Amino acid sequence: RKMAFPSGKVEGCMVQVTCGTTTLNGLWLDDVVYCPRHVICTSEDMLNPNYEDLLIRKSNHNFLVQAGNVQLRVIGHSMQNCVLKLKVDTANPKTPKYKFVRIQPGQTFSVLACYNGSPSGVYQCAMRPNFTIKGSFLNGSCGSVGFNIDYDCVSFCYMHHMELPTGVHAGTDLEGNFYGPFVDRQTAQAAGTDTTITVNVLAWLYAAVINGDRWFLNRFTTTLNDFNLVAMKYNYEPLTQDHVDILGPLSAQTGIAVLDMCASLKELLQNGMNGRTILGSALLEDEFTPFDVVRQCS
Amino acid sequence: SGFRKMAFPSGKVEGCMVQVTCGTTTLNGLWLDDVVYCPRHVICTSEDMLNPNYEDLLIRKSNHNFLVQAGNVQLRVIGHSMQNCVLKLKVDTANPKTPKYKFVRIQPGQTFSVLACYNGSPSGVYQCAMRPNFTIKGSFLNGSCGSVGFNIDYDCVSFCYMHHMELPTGVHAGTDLEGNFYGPFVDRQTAQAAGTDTTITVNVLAWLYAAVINGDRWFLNRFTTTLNDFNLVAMKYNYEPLTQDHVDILGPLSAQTGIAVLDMCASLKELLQNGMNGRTILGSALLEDEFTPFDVVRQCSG
Ligand SMILES: *[C@H](O)[C@H](C[C@@H]1CCNC1=O)NC(=O)[C@H](CC(C)C)NC(=O)OCC1CCC(F)(F)CC1
Ligand SMILES: *[C@H](O)[C@H](C[C@@H]1CCNC1=O)NC(=O)[C@H](CC(C)C)NC(=O)OCC1CCC(F)(F)CC1
Repeated sequence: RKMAFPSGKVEGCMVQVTCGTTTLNGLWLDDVVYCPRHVICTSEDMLNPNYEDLLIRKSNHNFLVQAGNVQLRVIGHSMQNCVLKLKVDTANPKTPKYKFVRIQPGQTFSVLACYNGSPSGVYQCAMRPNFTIKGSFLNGSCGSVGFNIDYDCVSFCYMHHMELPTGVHAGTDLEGNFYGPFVDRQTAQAAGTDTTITVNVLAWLYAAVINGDRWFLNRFTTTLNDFNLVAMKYNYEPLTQDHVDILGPLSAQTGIAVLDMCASLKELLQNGMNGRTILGSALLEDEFTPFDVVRQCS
Repeated sequence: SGFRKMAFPSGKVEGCMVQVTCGTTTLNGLWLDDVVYCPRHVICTSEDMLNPNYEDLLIRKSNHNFLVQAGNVQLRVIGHSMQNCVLKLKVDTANPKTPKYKFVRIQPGQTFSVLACYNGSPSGVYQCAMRPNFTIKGSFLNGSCGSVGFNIDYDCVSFCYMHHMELPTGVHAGTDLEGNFYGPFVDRQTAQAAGTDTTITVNVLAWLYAAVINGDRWFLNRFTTTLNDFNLVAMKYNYEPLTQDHVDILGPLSAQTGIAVLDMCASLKELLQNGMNGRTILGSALLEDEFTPFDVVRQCSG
C-alpha cells in the first residue's frame, strides 16, 4: 500500500497568496510565507519574466495573504531563487519543527495538494531520475509542498511550480532551486529521458515476497555488472553497491540474496509479466523505496 | 496513468486519535466531544479471544479500569457502555480539536481514507475501497485496531470505518462507528472466510467515463441495454450488479460527457464479452475498479 505521511503538521502552515489576478498557495513558517515567485507575473510577463525587475516594482500591500478567514499583513519581501519569501507581522503558532532538504532522485515524499490555501489531498510521489514528479496537480496548486516526517520534524523537500506538456510536474526545493533543467517561464518544456528506479523496483518485489507473492522468483543468479548491462538496455537506473547494501534488511528477512532478486527482475524485463500481476499491479512499481517498504512492515 | 489514489488530508482526524488500554492490551480510540470510541475487544484477554463473552466482560469492568491517553496525558473515564462492537467511554474533557463530523455507513465500492495508527500515534494515510464482500485491502499490523476510515466533505468529517481484524487471506474487516460490522464478520479470534470478491462495476464505469473525459473513447458503441440485462451478463464475469444508487452516483459523469449510464453499460458489456483486443484504456489493458465517480471528478475537474 502506497502510504503518505500524516499531513496535519503541514496543513497548519498552508495559506493563500494573491497578487493581482494570480492566486496560489504559500507555506507559513514562523513569520515568513514561502511561495512560488511567479505569483507576481501577469499574462504579459509570463513568457520571459525579469523577476528582479518585476519584484522591485512591487509593494508589500500588493501581496494579499489569507490564512483561513484572517488576512496577514506583509511587512517585507525578498526572493531566493524561484521562491518568494513574504515577511508577515504574525508568527504561525502551528509551525512544526522543520528543516529544508533537497532530495535525491529515486527518493519519495508525500505531497499535500492545496487549492486557494486549503488542503485537498495527500499522496506519495517520487523524484524521478529526470527530476520530474508524476503528480496530480491542477490549476491553482502552485505552492503545494512535498515533505517527509522523521519523529516530530517535517523535512520540506518540494514546492510545486508547473506542469509539462506530457502531464508530469516540476518544482523546486524550499530554497527555490528547480529540480531538473526547468525554468519558471510560461513555455512548453520537455524533460530528459526518464528511467526506472531499479533499487525501488527491487524493494517492491521483496515486498511482494513478504506478502506471500513469489511467482516471479527463479533459481538463477547474476553478477551486479551483468544485471546493470541489461538494466541500462531497458532504461533502468544502474544498481550501485550502496543500493545492494540498502536492500540488506529485505534480503535477510526473505532469505533472497539481492543478486537473486536481480535475476528475477532481469527475467521480468526480458520475458514480460505475461498476464500475471504483482501486488495487484500489471506494471513494475518503482515509487517505493527500501525504507518505505520496511516502515510499512514494522 | 493520470490517476492515483489520493487520501484526504488527515489533520482533522489526527486531532481525535487517542490510545485506550485495558491491562496490557492497547489500541486506538477516537475522541469526539466528551466520548472516546474504540473496539470492544480491548477488554479481552487471550484466554477470552476465541469466543469472548463481551457482556459479562463489560459488567466486570469499571470506569477506573480504562486507561485513555492523548499522548502521555491521561483522560479520566466517567462512564462506559457498549454499542454493538464498539465501546463508548465517556470522558471528563471535551476534545477542543473535535471537527464538524458525522457517522456514515458506506456501501461497497465506496472509497475512504485510512489513518493507520499505533499507540494513538498516526503512522500513515492511504485510500481504501470497500470491496463487495465487505473487506478492505489495508496495511494493518498488530496494534492498529481502532484506526479509522473517513471522508471529508467541506469542513465535515464523515467517519465510516473502524478497524477490528484480519482475515486468513490477509484482507481486513471492521465496523462503522456505531459498531456494526461491514459484512458477516464477528470480533472473535477465529478463522472467517470472506465471500468470493467481485469487481466493482460502478467504479469501472466511472473509470470509463474518466477515459472519455480525457479523449480516450474507442470503446463507445452505438447501442444501449437495460439494467437487468446488463446485471445478468455482468454477474457471469464476476462483476457486481448495479443498484439504482450506482446509476444515480454516475449521474454527474453522465451529464459531463453526455453519455447515458445505460449506454456506457452497453460499452462495458462489449468489453467484457469481446475483451480489449490488445487495446488500452488510459494506458492500461486492465480496468480499474478502485476509483469512485467522486474520486474521478476530484482528479479530472478539481
Ligand atoms: C500554478 O498553480 C500552475 C500549476 C499548473 C497548472 C495546471 N497544472 C499545474 O501543475 N503553474 C503554472 O501555471 C506555470 C506557471 C509558469 C510561470 C511556470 N505554467 C504551467 O504550468 O504551464 C503548463 C504547461 C501546459 C502545456 C503548455 F504547452 F501549454 C505549456 C505550459
Ligand atoms: C487489532 O489491532 C488487531 C488487528 C490485526 C492484527 C494484525 N493485523 C490486523 O488487522 N485485531 C486482532 O488481533 C483481532 C482480535 C479479535 C478479537 C477480533 N484478531 C484477528 O484479527 O485475528 C486475525 C486472524 C488471522 C487468520 C487466522 F486464521 F489465523 C485467525 C485470526
